[PDB]
Amino acid sequence: SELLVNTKSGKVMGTRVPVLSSHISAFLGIPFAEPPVGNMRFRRPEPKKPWSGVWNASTYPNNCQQYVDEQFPGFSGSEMWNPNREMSEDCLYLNIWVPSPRPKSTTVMVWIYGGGFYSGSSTLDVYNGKYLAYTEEVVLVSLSYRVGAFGFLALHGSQEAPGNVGLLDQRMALQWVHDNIQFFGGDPKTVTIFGESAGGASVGMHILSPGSRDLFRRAILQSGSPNCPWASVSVAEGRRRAVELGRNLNCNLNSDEELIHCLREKKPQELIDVEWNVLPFDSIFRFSFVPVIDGEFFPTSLESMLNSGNFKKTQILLGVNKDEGSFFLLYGAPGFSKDSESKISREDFMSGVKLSVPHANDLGLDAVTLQYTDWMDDNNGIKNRDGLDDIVGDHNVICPLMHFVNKYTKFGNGTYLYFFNHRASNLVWPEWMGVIHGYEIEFVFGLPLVKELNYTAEEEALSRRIMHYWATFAKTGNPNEPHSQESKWPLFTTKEQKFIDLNTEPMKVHQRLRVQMCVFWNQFLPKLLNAT
Amino acid sequence: SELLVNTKSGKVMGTRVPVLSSHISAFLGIPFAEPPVGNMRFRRPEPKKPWSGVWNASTYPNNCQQYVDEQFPGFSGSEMWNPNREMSEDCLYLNIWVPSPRPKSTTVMVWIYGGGFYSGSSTLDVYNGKYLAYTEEVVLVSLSYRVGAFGFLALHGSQEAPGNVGLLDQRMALQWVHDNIQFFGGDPKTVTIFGESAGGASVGMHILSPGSRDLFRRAILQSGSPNCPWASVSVAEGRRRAVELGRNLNCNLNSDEELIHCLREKKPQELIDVEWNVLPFDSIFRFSFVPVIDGEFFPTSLESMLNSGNFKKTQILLGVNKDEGSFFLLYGAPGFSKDSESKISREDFMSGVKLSVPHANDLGLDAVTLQYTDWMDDNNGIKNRDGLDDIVGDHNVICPLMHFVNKYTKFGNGTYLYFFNHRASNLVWPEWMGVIHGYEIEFVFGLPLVKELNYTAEEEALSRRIMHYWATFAKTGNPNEPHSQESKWPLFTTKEQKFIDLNTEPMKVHQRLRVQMCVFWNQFLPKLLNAT
Repeated sequence: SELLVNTKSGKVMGTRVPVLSSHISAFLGIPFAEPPVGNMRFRRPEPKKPWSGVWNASTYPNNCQQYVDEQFPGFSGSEMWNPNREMSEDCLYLNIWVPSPRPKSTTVMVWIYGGGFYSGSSTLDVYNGKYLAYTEEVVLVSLSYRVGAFGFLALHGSQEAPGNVGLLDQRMALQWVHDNIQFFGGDPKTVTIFGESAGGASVGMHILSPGSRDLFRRAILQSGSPNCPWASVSVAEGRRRAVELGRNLNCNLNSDEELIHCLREKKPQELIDVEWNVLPFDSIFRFSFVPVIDGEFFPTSLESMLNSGNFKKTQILLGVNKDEGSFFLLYGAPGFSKDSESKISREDFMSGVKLSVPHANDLGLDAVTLQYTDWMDDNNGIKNRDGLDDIVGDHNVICPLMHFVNKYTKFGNGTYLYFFNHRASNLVWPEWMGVIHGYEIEFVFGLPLVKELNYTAEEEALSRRIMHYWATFAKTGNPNEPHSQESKWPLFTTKEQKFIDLNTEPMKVHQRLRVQMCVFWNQFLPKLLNAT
Repeated sequence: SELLVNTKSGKVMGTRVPVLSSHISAFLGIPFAEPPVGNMRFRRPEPKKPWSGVWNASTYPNNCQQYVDEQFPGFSGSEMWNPNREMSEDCLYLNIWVPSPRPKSTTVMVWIYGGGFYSGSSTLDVYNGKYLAYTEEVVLVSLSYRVGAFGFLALHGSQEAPGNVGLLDQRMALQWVHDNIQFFGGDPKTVTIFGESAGGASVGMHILSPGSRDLFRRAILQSGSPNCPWASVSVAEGRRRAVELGRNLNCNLNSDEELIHCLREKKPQELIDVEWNVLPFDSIFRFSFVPVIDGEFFPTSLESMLNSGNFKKTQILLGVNKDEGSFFLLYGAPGFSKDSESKISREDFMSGVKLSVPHANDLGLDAVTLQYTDWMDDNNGIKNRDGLDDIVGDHNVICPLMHFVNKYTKFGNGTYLYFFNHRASNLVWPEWMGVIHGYEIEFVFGLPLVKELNYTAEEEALSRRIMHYWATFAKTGNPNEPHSQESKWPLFTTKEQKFIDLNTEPMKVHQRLRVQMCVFWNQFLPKLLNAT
């Protein structure tokens, strides 16, 4: 039977699903690790024990325990990102969409969801792999991993909460794909991992971490890189936040054992209710429990790894969205509102700058303000709004990714860069937010191909192009069709630094994506803060 | 006799001179102080002793002892600024151009020449007051003052070389105009002092210094202000340079008396030959002996005087030239040449930046470089050239003058600002130099009205407009004709900050003259250098 598969962990029973008036197979909720509950909380994941009988993989699994956004009850715009299944600590499962008839040895794509390392689910509607698996004929896999304190509590030096266990979760899911995808028709020597936001940062971390390098062939990073100021902390800051977490729940703090044990007796929602109280500064775009430079998963500091070429050399395709920051300003900066043009005063502008660059002294805050202010029109509400929007995106997503791509390209075997600047016609968020963080995802998964979702004809065409780029790159290491007649996505080189825009207009090639600012955020400011 | 005048110092005999096919009276070389020679060198000036008989004032006086530019032998471009008379320490004289028939009580204009406080003469062809006195019917006076070590050697604490004696020279010339101009037809209660470069800086210093405030009514400042980074030094740096001067001439350095005496036995050219060896840094646009904040001429620091409103309140008219820096780059920065387009490499660019901001640490040099570089075209030879040109002008002339005008306007009784951006059609300097430092002078003195000099018709028209503005402002405190139909030069206010361009095109009003950079040079950089 096409829906029955015999893996090294036991038999699995999938289900048939309709897609664009056709059908493909889907194996939902396959376990890849033992449930990380009770004594296992905060602990490294263990391989799932083989099982007899047939595993029913016809329905989505639960979502990991996480913080749930309630800033806009009912609003589809924000609820489409919330967990759509019962949350549970028993969350380590993966999903597979296989073409029909079943392939013999085709290209594999493993998706890693984003969510600031504090949220995310593989089961969201925007992550339905059926459209992509169907249209491009690839085996699509979406894994899951623990988030928040459950996957990133770090008390370096102990084995009960070593840290980075959330990344080990992803690595284990990849280990399973490596050992079993052949039974689903996938080629294990041709797996491409791709993700967005924290997922894009995760993908870059597997490229850097020695223990993950051999588990995949290529990588796609969307709006996120391993060296983002929010994606990781020192073992010291990790320890500091873990303890403060314990202090908010009145736990015995005399020893790691004392603290960990107390945290293991707590109900999931009890740790989530106080999770945001441990941040060191009043800030925007910063999260409590994230990966930590421990000397294990990451041998040394990330910057020295990037300079010494200490990372997997292969091809990578990555890019960013035009307005990466508007989302975090809406939820956390004074002056912004979902229902207004949000014109910002000088007052709120400088107030927002303090929230965006939390680790900066006054001299630094002044440097940023000078770099993003037009003194010929300093009280222009729309210029201060977009200025604040650029700052948040540049510092948190764009400038950090450009530093990675430039460091990587010096040792890699091929880089392809894009700038996504098309605002979907059906977006429910206000206009001032522009091309929002995470909204290029829907084009990657092909949602525009389904009429009932209401996209335009040009938006459907754009989705097929992107899907064909991502898929063609996954298979060959180049997003372009060998002998095509279409426009060529030029390769990004240390010298030219070419990149393309991704929208519904005739492709255009550009150079040096936001260099002026990237030099400010990657060369000048760091130096300023270190001297002063 | 129209050419005979009886002043409080004695009788004076002038000469008749032709101008634009007419005639006016000229009294050249009238003494206003005793010759500052021998024991008087470096000493404060003394009033000239009255004389019997008639003083022959029909020929120009000598020029003060000074450094002479020989970088381009024969080249009119640079020699038109060199002394055109025998140099001598006996140099304190003034020149007066009086309309014919002699006025009864008309507006007076006293010109103070520029030259970095190390050069200058009242007798240059470009400073011939006859055209202006004739065309606008005003009494025109040009004074002289000691420059270089002769007028600025400063050994605070002693009375033999107190410092600022060069400024006291100007003040004395003004004292004479105040006590005697009435006998030449001038109104002593309506004297306007105006100058360019160091002369513009001098004018601003008389506005600040308590002892000079009552000697004039209004002031015009061209391309120079009292707070320019090159116009003054601390008593300590003054003392340091005076001593180093003595060390270059092998003088006994055990005491001020020892040093001063040794410097007084030296021939003029001996001090001039080593004058440039005392600068503290390898630099561009910096001079050895300049005014010093001594607590006498200047009560306190200049910045505190400007903030407390401690200065003469009146009307002022001032502005700058488009390309104030090209002249100092030509003579002192690697890469620039009089006979080439001078395209600058990245190498020379950063090299020039080090020479332009001599007192800056590496962090500061990097701030400037980032502020003036276009990272999308960083190896563009023409962009690095103009970038270096803007830096020198902004830091040395434009940003400092904007700080003054903004501080002054808060307490003054009327400010008028201009931006001169017309390059004369007969300039002998290369094109890359643009609207050069000091070339607005020729329009102020009316040289374009004389056919044989070869200006265009629009350039002659521009000269009459400027002459009428300067003269109409000198008489009324407003450059505009009461009920004219022409375009109005709007008043500069703290709020709007309006200013006009000065060229051969239909007047246009603008706002916030180079604010972006002025905020960098007046607010950010100072702060950066002080924190680091």
